[PDB]
Amino acid sequence: NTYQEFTNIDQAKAWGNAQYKKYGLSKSEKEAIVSYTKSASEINGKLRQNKGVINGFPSNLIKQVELLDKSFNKMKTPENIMLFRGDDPAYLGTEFQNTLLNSNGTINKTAFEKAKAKFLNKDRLEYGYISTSLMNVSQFAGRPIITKFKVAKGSKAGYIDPISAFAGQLEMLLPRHSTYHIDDMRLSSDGKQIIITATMM
Repeated sequence: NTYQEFTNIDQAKAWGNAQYKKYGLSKSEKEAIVSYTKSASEINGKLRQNKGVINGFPSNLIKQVELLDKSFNKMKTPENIMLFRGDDPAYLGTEFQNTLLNSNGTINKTAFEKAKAKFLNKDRLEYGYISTSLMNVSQFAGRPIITKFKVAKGSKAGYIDPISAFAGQLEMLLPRHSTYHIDDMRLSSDGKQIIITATMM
């Protein structure tokens, strides 16, 4: 199957804005999504720390998590689509935090091989929500790891950009507790990034 890759910002914004108009998110769901864009590091951190169990969270955060989860009943992609994410070295593991990059900002080729052994052709489970973009935006251009997610028609996926507190990210949110499979891992032309291709489940 083939996955729509947006190659133009205006095309992407237009498609996304059209999807957002159809969602019919409630007042509470919108409020929860706005807050997510302000506090995503905290929310996703707590979900990872607790392996998806929200029972011990403060009551306002439980409600927020439930409203985000519920939002995806209304937010599905109408087609196969490619989504993009940038990540820092710790995404690969604690062992990559101060080893993935040499002093030139170029990927250490030995660390790259270890990352390939750890992850290539394997599934990964993410306890947090996954913030992505419809394109490889300049925002995460400093980042050493770029992942391209292949997300199938009908999958839970929401263009939340219109109500995000921040600009320029063409942001598509994926639900928490998602699994994806790493199909391909390779160094970029200039050796400064690892490009990962993954299929969302």
